[PDB]
Amino acid sequence: KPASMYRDIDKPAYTRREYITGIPGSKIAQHKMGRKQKDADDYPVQISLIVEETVQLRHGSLEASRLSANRHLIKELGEEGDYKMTLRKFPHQVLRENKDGMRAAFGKIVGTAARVQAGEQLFTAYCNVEDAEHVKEAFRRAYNKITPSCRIKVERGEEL
Amino acid sequence: MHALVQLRGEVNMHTDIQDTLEMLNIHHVNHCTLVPETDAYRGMVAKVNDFVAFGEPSQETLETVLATRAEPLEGDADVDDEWVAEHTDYDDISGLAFALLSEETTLREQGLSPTLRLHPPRGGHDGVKHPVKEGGQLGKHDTEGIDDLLEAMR
Amino acid sequence: MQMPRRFNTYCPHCNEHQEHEVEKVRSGRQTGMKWIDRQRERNSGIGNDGKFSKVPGGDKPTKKTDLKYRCGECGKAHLREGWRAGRLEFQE
Amino acid sequence: ATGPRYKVPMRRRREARTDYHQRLRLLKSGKPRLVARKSNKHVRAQLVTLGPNGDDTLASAHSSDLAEYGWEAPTGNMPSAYLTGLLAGLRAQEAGVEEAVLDIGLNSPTPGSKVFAIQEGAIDAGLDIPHNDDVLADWQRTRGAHIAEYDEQLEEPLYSGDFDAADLPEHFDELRETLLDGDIEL
Amino acid sequence: PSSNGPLEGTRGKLKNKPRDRGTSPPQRAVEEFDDGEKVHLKIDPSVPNGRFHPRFDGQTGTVEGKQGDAYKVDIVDGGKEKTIIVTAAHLRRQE
RNA sequence: ACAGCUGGUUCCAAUCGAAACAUGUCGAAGCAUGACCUCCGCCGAGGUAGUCUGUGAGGUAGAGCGACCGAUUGGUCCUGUCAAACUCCAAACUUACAGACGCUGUUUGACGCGGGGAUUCCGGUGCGCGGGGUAAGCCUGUGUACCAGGAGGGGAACAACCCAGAGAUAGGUUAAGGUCCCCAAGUGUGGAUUAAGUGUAAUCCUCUGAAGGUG
RNA sequence: UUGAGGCGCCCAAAAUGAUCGGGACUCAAAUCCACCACCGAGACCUGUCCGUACCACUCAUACUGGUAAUCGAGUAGAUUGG
RNA sequence: GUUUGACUGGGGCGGUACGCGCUCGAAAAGAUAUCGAGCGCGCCCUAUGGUCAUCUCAGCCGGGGACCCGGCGAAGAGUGCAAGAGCAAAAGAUGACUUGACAGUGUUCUUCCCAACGAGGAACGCUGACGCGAAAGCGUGGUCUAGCGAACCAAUUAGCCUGCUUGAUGCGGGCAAUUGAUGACAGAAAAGCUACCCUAGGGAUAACAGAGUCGUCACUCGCAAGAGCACAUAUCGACCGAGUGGCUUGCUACCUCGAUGUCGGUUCCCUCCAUCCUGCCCGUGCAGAAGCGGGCAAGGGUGAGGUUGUUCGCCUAUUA
RNA sequence: UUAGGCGGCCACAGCGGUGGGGUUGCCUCCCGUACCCAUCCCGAACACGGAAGAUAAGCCCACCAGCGUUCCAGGGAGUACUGGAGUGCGCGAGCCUCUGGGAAAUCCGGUUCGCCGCCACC
Ligand SMILES: [Cl-]
Ligand SMILES: [Cl-]
Ligand SMILES: [Cl-]
Ligand SMILES: [Cl-]
Ligand SMILES: [Cl-]
Ligand SMILES: [Cl-]
Ligand SMILES: [K+]
Ligand SMILES: [Mg+2]
Ligand SMILES: [Mg+2]
Ligand SMILES: [Mg+2]
Ligand SMILES: [Mg+2]
Ligand SMILES: [Mg+2]
Ligand SMILES: [Mg+2]
Ligand SMILES: [Mg+2]
Ligand SMILES: [Mg+2]
Ligand SMILES: [Mg+2]
Ligand SMILES: [Mg+2]
Ligand SMILES: [Mg+2]
Ligand SMILES: [Mg+2]
Ligand SMILES: [Mg+2]
Ligand SMILES: [Mg+2]
Ligand SMILES: [Mg+2]
Ligand SMILES: [Mg+2]
Ligand SMILES: [Mg+2]
Ligand SMILES: [Mg+2]
Ligand SMILES: [Mg+2]
Ligand SMILES: [Mg+2]
Ligand SMILES: [Mg+2]
Ligand SMILES: [Mg+2]
Ligand SMILES: [Mg+2]
Ligand SMILES: [Mg+2]
Ligand SMILES: [Mg+2]
Ligand SMILES: [Mg+2]
Ligand SMILES: [Mg+2]
Ligand SMILES: [Mg+2]
Ligand SMILES: [Mg+2]
Ligand code: NA
Ligand code: NA
Ligand code: NA
Ligand code: NA
Ligand code: NA
Ligand code: NA
Ligand code: NA
Ligand code: NA
Ligand code: NA
Ligand code: NA
Ligand code: NA
Ligand code: NA
Ligand code: NA
Ligand code: NA
Ligand code: NA
Ligand code: NA
Ligand code: NA
Ligand code: NA
Ligand code: NA
Ligand code: NA
Ligand code: NA
Ligand code: NA
Ligand code: NA
Ligand code: NA
Repeated sequence: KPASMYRDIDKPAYTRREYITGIPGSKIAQHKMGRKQKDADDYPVQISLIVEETVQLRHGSLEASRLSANRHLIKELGEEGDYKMTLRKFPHQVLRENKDGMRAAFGKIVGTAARVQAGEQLFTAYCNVEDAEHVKEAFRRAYNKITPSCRIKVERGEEL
Repeated sequence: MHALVQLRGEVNMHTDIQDTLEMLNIHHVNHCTLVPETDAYRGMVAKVNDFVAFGEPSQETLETVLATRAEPLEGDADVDDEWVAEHTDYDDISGLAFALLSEETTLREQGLSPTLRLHPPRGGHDGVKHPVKEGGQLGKHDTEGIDDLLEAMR
Repeated sequence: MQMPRRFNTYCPHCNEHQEHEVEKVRSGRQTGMKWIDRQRERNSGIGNDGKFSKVPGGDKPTKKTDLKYRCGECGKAHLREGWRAGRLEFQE
Repeated sequence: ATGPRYKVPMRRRREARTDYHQRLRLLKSGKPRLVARKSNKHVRAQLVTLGPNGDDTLASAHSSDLAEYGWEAPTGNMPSAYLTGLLAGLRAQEAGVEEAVLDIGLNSPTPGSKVFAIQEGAIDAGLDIPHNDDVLADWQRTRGAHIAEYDEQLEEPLYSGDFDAADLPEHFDELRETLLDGDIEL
Repeated sequence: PSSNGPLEGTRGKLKNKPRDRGTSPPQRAVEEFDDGEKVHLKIDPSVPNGRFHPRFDGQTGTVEGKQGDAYKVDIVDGGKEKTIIVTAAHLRRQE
C-alpha cells in the first residue's frame, strides 16, 4: 500500500487501544541504538534529522529508514562503534482501510503511524568529531525512506 | 472622533457586519459618517474594519467635506456658513467641525443627516483587497491618510 | 419477585390505614349476553365477518401485576397500578 | 494535601464540630436554632439565627452566669442545664424570639440527657419548640434528686467545697422561682 | 445524539471539579429569594434533588413565586416562555 | 373507473416575498402538524440585528499528564513518546440576563395577540469547522454567504470566484479588472533577477508537477 | 572551507491540430521591490421624470405642496388596481 | 377476493442505524447526520423499598489470603445491570423497626431545544392516611439518566346514573379506574413465482458507454540492502519512499430510462510511444560469432495457421 | 476570644515541623459509676456525677515553606491556538499578512503555615 494513502493528518487522533482491537505489531526493532549504556552528554557532537513537513510516518517506514541509517553506522564504525542513535517517535496513530462499497465504510485495522510535526527531531545521533560525516551519511540514507524533505542539523558541534 | 467610509459593498458581507454599518448610518458604498471614540463605538468599527476606511480627519478636511457633502435632516439645502449659522448652535462650518472633532455634538443634534454621501475617489483609491499597511485602502488610516481619501471623495 | 400476602396500607374506603390482603385477580366468567355478543351473531354472515374474523393477538414478554387489595376490616377491595413482574409469589 | 486533585473537608468538618447533614435539616425549619452545648464543667444555650456572613446569636446563657442570680452549686449537672436553658429562653423572649428548633450538635439524643433538660428549660421560658415529653427526664431528676440520693450514700461528702453535705434540690426551686419571677434583671 | 434522554451530553456540566467534590455547604441551599429577583440557574453536581432539565444550565430567570420549598423561575427558552421548578441549591442571585 | 405518477392550465400592472428543514405517518415520488411567506382585525410603548461593561453558563483549540486514566522507550533517579470515547490546566469563541451607546417604534403602531390564505418538507455551491472514505465533479453534519429566485461590470467561454445588489433617461467619477496589438487606457518611471519562451495560469474536476538532485 | 536566501535547470511518457483567450513578448509585453499617470459598471455623485410609502390640505384613494442617506432585483405563494 | 411493510451509497441477500439509555463524533450555551466509533435496555428486587441508630470503605504496613489488635489511608470500595455522573459523622456497611412501591388531585419540565404533537417519564406541590425520628426532617420505590403501549372489546374495583305507557324480576347500556398487545413499538388481521407478462413513471436509482477518482492495474523515479568466485551499480535487484498514465478492476451516481443498439470478429481510416524489427549510438561478466542491458528514434514493417464465440490465452511452422 | 460557643468563605485554611501557655477563671486531658443512659463484650465510646492531679495530648498563642494549594513579578510568549479580512505564497497537506483576542508546561523570585461574621468572657 502506497504512503499516499496515509501520510496526511486529515483524520482525528485514533490511538485509544481500549476501544480498538486487532492492532498489528510494530516492525520497528529498536529505538535505542549503538552504545545505550553510555550517556548522550559523553559526546562532543550531536546531530539530528529534522522533519520539514507535518506528516504521518508508517511503522514500516520508520523501520526501513532507521535500518538503513544504523546499518550504515555499523558498517562504518563497527558493531560496537563509539556512538549512539535514537529514534524518538513511536507509531501511536492507528490506521484503517475500507477493504459492500461505501456502505459500512469504517475501515478495518491495518497498521500504525507516527505523527511528526514540521521542525521536529525524528532521529538524534551522538558521536565523536571523527565520525561526524558518517552520521550525516546515515541520515541522508534515512531521509530517502520517509515521506518529507528533511534537514540534517548539527546541534552540539563546532569543530566546523 | 473618526471618519467612517464604506468602501466595500453589501454582497457577501456578513449580516451582523452589515447591520453594524446600518446602525452607524451607512447604507451605501462611499457613504461616510462621523463616530465618537468610545468603547462602544470602538468595538463597532473594529467589526467593520475590513469593509471600511477610517481615521481622525484634520479640521480643514472635515470643513471641506462638511461644506461640500453635508445635508439637512430633510431636503436639498446646501450646508454653508449661513445655513450653519441660521440652524445650528455655531456661527459657521469651522465651529461645527471643531465641535464634531472635540466630540461635543453630533450631526443629528444640529439638524443634519448623520451621513456624508461622498463621491468616488478622484484618481481612484488604493484598493479594497488589502489594508493600509499592505498598500491598500482598508482599515485605520493616518490623519494625512484619511484626509487624502476624504479630499479625493470631495 | 416476592410479596407479603397481608400488610398495612391505605384503604380508600375506610379512609385510614389497615391490614389488607393481596390476591391475584381471577378472571370472571363471561355471560355471552353483552352487546358485543349480540353484534357478533347479528353481523356474522356469508363471507368474511370483518372484525369478527380476526384472531387473538400475541403476548408481551412480561405482564403487569394484576391484584386485589382487600381491607381486612370493611372487606372492600381496591385496585392499583400494576408493575411488570416475570413472576409474583406471596409470602404466607 | 497530597496533590491538586485532593479533597480537603470543610473547616468545621476537619475540626469535627459541625454535622453539616444535620445542620441542613435543622435549617429547613426556617426557625431559629436552640443551640445546646456542654462542657466538662459548664452548659451553654444559644438562640442562633442565620446570617449573610455567619450565624447570629440573638440571646444566650452560660451556666456560669447562673450564679449572678444566686447559684452556689456546681455547673455541670441536670439542674444547672435546665436553669441555663430557662435563662436563655427568657432572654430570647425579651429579644422577640417566639420559636426555635433544638440543635444538639454532636451530642447524643439520649433520653433524660442534659440537652433535653436545656430544651425543657427553654420551653418553660415561653419558647415554642418541637419536642417530645417522654424523652425528657422526669421532674425529680431535673431538680437534682438523683444527686441528693447519691450523697445519701455518704461516708464522704459528694461535693469537695462546702455548698452543703446532703445537697439541695430545694436550691434549684429557689432559682427557678427567681427566674420565673417578672422582675429579674436579664 | 445516539440517545435522547435528559442526561445526554451532560458529562461536563454535571460533573464537579475534583476539589469541589463532596457534600456542598448548606448556606446556599437555604437561601431565600423574592418575587422579581433575577437568579442564575446552575445545577450543583453534589445536590441530587431540586434540579431542572440540564438544557437550562446558564439561564438567568426571574423568581415568580414558589411551590413548596422549591422556587418557580420564569425563563425564555429561545423564543418560548417557560416556568422552571428549582431549589435554592441550584440558584444564585444576579450581580 | 382510480393514481400519491408524467404532461398541460390562455390578459396587464403595483406591494410583500419563501421553503428545500423539525415531529408523526404501511412514511420516505404523498400527507398532516410546526418552522418560514402573506393578508386582515386587535393591543398600545416599548424593542434589540451591532458594540461596550457588569453578573452568570461552558471543557473545543492549544497544552499537559512525579494530576487521574490508558497507551508507549532504554539504562545502571535518569532517559524516549501519546489520546475522538484522558485532564492538574485552558483560550479565541458561543451563549442567559441587565445597564449604556447605537438603531428602531409610538399619524410608517414597533414588540405582541387573534384569525384567513398559502407555498414548502429532491436542493446546490463557496468559505470556516468538521465525521466517514485511497480518493471523487464522493457520502453525511455544522455555521455563514451566495445560486436556486440575482441583473449589470470582470474572469476567453462558465449557476453560486472577484466588483456589484437594479425604476426610466441624462452627465460625471470610480470598483473588480486592466493600460504592446486584437481592445478603452503606458510599448510609464526608479531598481534588480530570469535565458528556461521558465513565465505572460488569484480561486478551480478545470491552473499539476513530487521525492530526490543541480560548480 | 562552510552557512543562508532569490530565480531557473534536471527529475517530466499518450493518443485528429501545439498553445498563456490568440497574436506575439526576452535591459520584457516575464518576475520581485517601489513609484507615476490613466482606462474601466446599471456601483457612487448629479439634472428631469415614473412608481410606491408617508406627511400637509381635502369628501377624494381628485388636485397642490412636502419627505425617503435610512424606498425601487426576485421563482413558489399571499394581497391589490386595471 | 386479497395481502405479502419500511430503512438501504440502486435492488436482493446480510443487517435494523424501525421503540428506548450512556460516552465519543458535536466544532467549551442549546440543536446537529451517516449501514458513524464503543455498548447497553424490554428486567431484577418485600428488600436489593422506607426511616432511624450505630459506623467507615478499598489497598498497603506492623503484631498474634479465615479471625483479632494498631497504624497509614478523601474514596481507588460499595452503591442490582451499559456508560457517564453523584455520594464518607453518607447516597456506602451493620443492626433494628417499617410498608410512602399509599389514595385523591394538581403545578411544571420532558417526550417534541428553538416550535405544534399522544402514551410514557420526571421534577415540585397540595388534600387524606400512615412509618420512622427527640426534633428539625425524611419517605410521591431503587442515587440520576433505559426497563415501554391507543381506540374498540373483555375481566376486575367501589359507588352511583340509566333501558321507549307503567310496576316487579331478569338481562342490558353508562360515569371513574386497573389488568390483557399491537417490538413495523403514535398500533392493518396478511406468503410467494412470472423469461407469458402488462401500465404508470424515473437517469429522483442499477446494467452498458461517457465523466470524476486511482485503492487496483500499467509504467517510471529516488535510496541501494543484497548476489553477481572478488567486485551494489555488465546484469539481477528486496525494503521503504516519490510519482506518471487512464489500457484493467473497484468506487461514485454527474449525464441519457418520450432508448446514444451488445460481446467477439470483420472491413476501412487516423493517431500515441512506455520501441518488437529496421537506422544511428553507449556499456558489457564486449576476442570473434551469437548475445545481454541502455540511449536517440514512431519513416516503414510487425505476417500465416490448429483448439475456443471468445477478448485473453495455449500451441505449430515460417520471420528482420 | 489568658485557651469559649455557633458559623460564612471551604487547602491562601492541607501535610509536616519548632517554640510558648493555665491555684479557687476558660477548654481539656483527668477522677469516678447510685442514678437518666450505654456497649450484639467492654462507664472504651455514648450518658450521667465530679475536681485529687496536669499543661504531656487536644486546644489557643508565636513561628518555619520541605511537600500540596492561592495569587503576583520577570522569563517562556504576544509563542501555541484563534473571531474578522485578502486576485498574499504554496503542486499540495499547508503557510503568510492585516485586524481583534490570547494560552498551557516549565524556570526564577515573591506570596500563602487562613481570612471574615455573630455571641459570650478580666
Ligand atoms: Cl399478578
Ligand atoms: Cl457540645
Ligand atoms: Cl426543568
Ligand atoms: Cl437586493
Ligand atoms: Cl514562444
Ligand atoms: Cl393600471
Ligand atoms: K437509459
Ligand atoms: Mg434627505
Ligand atoms: Mg479615470
Ligand atoms: Mg484597484
Ligand atoms: Mg362468515
Ligand atoms: Mg401580473
Ligand atoms: Mg400599478
Ligand atoms: Mg464535550
Ligand atoms: Mg489536541
Ligand atoms: Mg459551540
Ligand atoms: Mg427552483
Ligand atoms: Mg487603444
Ligand atoms: Mg510553459
Ligand atoms: Mg494554485
Ligand atoms: Mg421588487
Ligand atoms: Mg377490489
Ligand atoms: Mg399476488
Ligand atoms: Mg425500498
Ligand atoms: Mg453543545
Ligand atoms: Mg430518588
Ligand atoms: Mg383492534
Ligand atoms: Mg383483567
Ligand atoms: Mg411508528
Ligand atoms: Mg417517535
Ligand atoms: Mg413499460
Ligand atoms: Mg443521476
Ligand atoms: Mg446512433
Ligand atoms: Mg523514448
Ligand atoms: Mg506514422
Ligand atoms: Mg506544651
Ligand atoms: Na451489502
Ligand atoms: Na524524503
Ligand atoms: Na340484522
Ligand atoms: Na460539592
Ligand atoms: Na388508483
Ligand atoms: Na429535503
Ligand atoms: Na417523509
Ligand atoms: Na407516494
Ligand atoms: Na436601547
Ligand atoms: Na486547530
Ligand atoms: Na440572493
Ligand atoms: Na464574462
Ligand atoms: Na511559453
Ligand atoms: Na411573484
Ligand atoms: Na404490510
Ligand atoms: Na405527558
Ligand atoms: Na473507472
Ligand atoms: Na494518477
Ligand atoms: Na431521450
Ligand atoms: Na464488434
Ligand atoms: Na516507427
Ligand atoms: Na487462436
Ligand atoms: Na450475632
Ligand atoms: Na496542653
